[PDB]
Amino acid sequence: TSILDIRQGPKEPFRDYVDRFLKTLRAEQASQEVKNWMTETLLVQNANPDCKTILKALGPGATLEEMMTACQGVG
Amino acid sequence: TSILDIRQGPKEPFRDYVDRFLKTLRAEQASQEVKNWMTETLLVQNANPDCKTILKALGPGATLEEMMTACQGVG
Repeated sequence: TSILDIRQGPKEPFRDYVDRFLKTLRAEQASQEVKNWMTETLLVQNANPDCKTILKALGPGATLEEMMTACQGVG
Repeated sequence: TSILDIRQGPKEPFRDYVDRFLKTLRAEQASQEVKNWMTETLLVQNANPDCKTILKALGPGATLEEMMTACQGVG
């Protein structure tokens, strides 16, 4: 019930993690601008090590769709 | 009025930035566990370039007091 608790499994597809992250985010008490910032930063911090390293290599400013494209088939 | 808007000035002492960050955080609508996570991650992201680089070199898990010690006299 906290967005801080949604972490990607070591063999979970990135998009099934994003599904659980966005459903939990909808329930989180925070401003819409803080939710949009979590979607960029917390989604990367809570990714599994293989996706995390790919996402750090895109850097900030990657959109959510760009992040998902970069992680297809990883794990 | 958003915590995302509190950024360190290029010549502002780190502790005067932390003062403005903690006063704004008190007013932010979010859970206490999300406030404690902002104090570790968002405080580093919104630091000025010279403090930011010192704080990244401490890594995660540095406490707020450790972060402040590492930034004394910078700028």
